[PDB]
Amino acid sequence: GRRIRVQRKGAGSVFRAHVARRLGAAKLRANDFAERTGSVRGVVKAILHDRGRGAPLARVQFPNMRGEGRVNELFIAPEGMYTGQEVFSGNKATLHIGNILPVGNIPEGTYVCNVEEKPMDRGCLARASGTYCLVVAHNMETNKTRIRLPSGQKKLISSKARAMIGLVAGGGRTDKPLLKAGNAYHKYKAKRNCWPVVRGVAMNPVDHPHGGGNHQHIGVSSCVPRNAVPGQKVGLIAARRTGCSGGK
Amino acid sequence: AKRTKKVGLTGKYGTRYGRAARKQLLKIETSQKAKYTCPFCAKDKVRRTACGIWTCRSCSKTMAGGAYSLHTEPANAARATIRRLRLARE
Amino acid sequence: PIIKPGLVCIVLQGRHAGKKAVIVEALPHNERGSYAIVAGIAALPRRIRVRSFVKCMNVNHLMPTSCRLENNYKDFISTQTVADVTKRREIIETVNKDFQRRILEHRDTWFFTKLPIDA
Amino acid sequence: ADCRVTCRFHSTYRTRSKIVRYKRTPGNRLTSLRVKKLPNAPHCAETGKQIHGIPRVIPQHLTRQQRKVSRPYGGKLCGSALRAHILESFLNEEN
Amino acid sequence: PNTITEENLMKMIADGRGKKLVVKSCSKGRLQGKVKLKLRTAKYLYTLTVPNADDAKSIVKGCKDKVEVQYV
RNA sequence: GUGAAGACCGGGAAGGGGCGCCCGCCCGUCGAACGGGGAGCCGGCGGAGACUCCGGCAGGCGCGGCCCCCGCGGAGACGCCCGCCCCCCGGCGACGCGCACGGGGACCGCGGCGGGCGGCGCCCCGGCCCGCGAACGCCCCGCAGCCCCCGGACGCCUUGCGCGGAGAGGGGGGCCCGGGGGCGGACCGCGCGUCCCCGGCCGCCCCUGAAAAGCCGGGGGGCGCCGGCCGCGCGCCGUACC
RNA sequence: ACCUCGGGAAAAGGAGUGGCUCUGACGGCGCCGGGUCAGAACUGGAACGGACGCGGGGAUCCCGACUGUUUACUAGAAAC
Repeated sequence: GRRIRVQRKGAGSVFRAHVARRLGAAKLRANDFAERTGSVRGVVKAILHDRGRGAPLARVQFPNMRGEGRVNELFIAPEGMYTGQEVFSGNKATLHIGNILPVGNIPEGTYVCNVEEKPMDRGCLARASGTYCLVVAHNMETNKTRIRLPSGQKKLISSKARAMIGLVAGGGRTDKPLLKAGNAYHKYKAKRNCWPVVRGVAMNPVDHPHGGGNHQHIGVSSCVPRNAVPGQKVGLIAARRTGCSGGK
Repeated sequence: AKRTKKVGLTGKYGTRYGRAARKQLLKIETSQKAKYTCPFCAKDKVRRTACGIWTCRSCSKTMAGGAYSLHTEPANAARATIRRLRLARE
Repeated sequence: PIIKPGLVCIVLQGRHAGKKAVIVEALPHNERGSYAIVAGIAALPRRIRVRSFVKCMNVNHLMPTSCRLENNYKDFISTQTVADVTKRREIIETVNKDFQRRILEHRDTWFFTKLPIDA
Repeated sequence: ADCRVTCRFHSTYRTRSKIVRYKRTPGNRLTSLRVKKLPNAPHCAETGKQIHGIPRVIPQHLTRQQRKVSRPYGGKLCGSALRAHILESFLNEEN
Repeated sequence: PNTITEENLMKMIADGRGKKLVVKSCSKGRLQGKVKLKLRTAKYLYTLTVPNADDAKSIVKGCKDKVEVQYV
């Protein structure tokens, strides 16, 4: 049997990210002494379009704290960031959209983005268009803050972990139907070679486990175990339940 | 002078793409091409450069916004929360 | 009535922008607009000579401030002077010497401190 | 009768640099003259607007008076951007 | 090539600045009845179009005899 | 770092710089005879070649000799008569697609006029052939666009638009405009298209349309020039022909 | 007819068309450009998009919505 498409995709080669002409990695300002004891001030130079990301990315210039120059930082843009906005990063930063403060300071019910999963991680949580985390509770005794992740899961993070106030912009991007195969082609060019997708029932028995008989059928339960080997895991992985049913 | 009775800017897609998709797009694409009032220069010149990026033609101010509307409904609710919560602290 | 003799302003538009000036004379408003004969610091005392600009500038190009710098100045500075070639050059020397004296004694520090403009 | 100029450049591929305009030589033949891509004149750091005074020539062949503007921040800032900076610097000091 | 700014520039260059030859072309084709004095300095060829032939003669005398003068 | 090796994999490592000092985390003299780039045009010549030869005429980039000396003007936009280094903040290189519209250049066509032909049984001022002007140097203009100054409005305008108390109109100016004219190099008009470039717009995207040498401004600091004229130099390889 | 109101649709079908001799419109006037769009006579073996270039059409049923893509060198499909 041939190495299946998922097996081939992990070997890099043609399935790598189309990262050419991309602005950079969107991350929060590095935790520093003036962000630990005080607030640094930065002006939003430009709101720009990253190639593979629907959400807009904002270039905010901060003073160099270890030199005489200026430091340019690319961040995910929270909705409402304007050219010339004075954002503040630090422990004493005020509660305004676009300011980055530790989430223990941030009151509960606030909508935040680019939250740090762990202290000084530069931001790893709500970064996609229109997404947001919600400050749910503060546990003062453990110095831990519960947040509701975009999937509705709730996680306990450090109170020290920093977050940028505001929904990330580009919201409602998924509502418009792509309409044409064309629009999907354009969007996927910007991201990676993952389109078009051929069903494995359409393929030969050598190419895919679902393979091919005379009647184009899976022929065995699509549900596959969690301990399936790399070629075998092609169906519904460790499905706790299947089918379209109301509830939850 | 009313060139088409029901389909609006969706007349571009002819008879293809179905009725449901063309109805959703009518609303989505009316918002995308709409001129919105500048939050700064109070002039209806804001237009969408890119998804999530809106620039005032007269104000010259570029603002982060919803993909097809300058302001998303979630975002307006978030702004009201932050303003109230900030005021509660002070 | 802010515009007055002995008023310090900052030139906003011109080759001498960012540099503080003093309103020696305020011309009566005419068809040209409202104009003021201003004498200002073209150059700081030194990197670690003081130079003076003596021209008439539209009061739209001047940002009024609170400091005054009270000087005799108008005795040698008039609409007839600053206008002709020469004489203005002579008054530039008299003003530049006066500025040197007001720096040597360390007087009017705000006037003689450069405006910190960035970007 | 047959104004087929042929190709002045090393290769026939017509990129932005390889563009030719035709004139008549004193010997009565059509000629190909390379059209050089005009360099953009400098732009404001704030506003991004073509600064006035400096012509659209490589600044290597311009001369200092023609590649400079007689004002503080003459090339970097425009006279409106500079006026705005002058005002803010003074006003922020007052408060 | 350039046009010399009158005889004052032409003779100032011909008296002291670099000069090799002053060539006097005469009324070619009768488009003009004027005479053209052309000086080759190191940098350029400078031409003075003189309306009157007599006017050119006085200008030629002004050019030093060290400058070669040719007539065509 | 690893693998029996062959070899594969790779920042976390006392990894430089004119220069005592001082400054400094850390690759490329790899990769494109289509991308970027400092600067070339005309005329002529040979049996075979030319953006290369030769003649004319420029431009770029150095180097030397010599002289020289570090601002000024305007109300302002800016103008004009050119400093350098570091450290910073920029700019240029540097950028998508399309419909239409406008402006140039070439091409074309039609007249006139000057020169030369051909045919002619009949006509024929009806046919044809030719009438040339490069790079570059100055000077003067150049729509639209942007900006200044007076001043204080439903007006100004496009093919489509757009624009205006965050400053219109009107009046007078500045700037950019791969362009034109004059002069230097050195036949006269007129029109419709074509083709190429360019301009201001407008439309489009869950698509937003490379980078880097190189060059150039500005701020601060330190220091001390710049310029002109006159000489001189520019190596290495490719270059026939299909 | 039908329709997802966009289409169907060049639906289906008809009629005219050449050359001459004129007459209107339309800008920039004294002038001076335009080359399109109409209209009329008169003619011609009852001829004219006179070569050339250049949809035959209508009613159904099955299948796949569609534009796309594919077994280079026997399957362009209803397959992908």
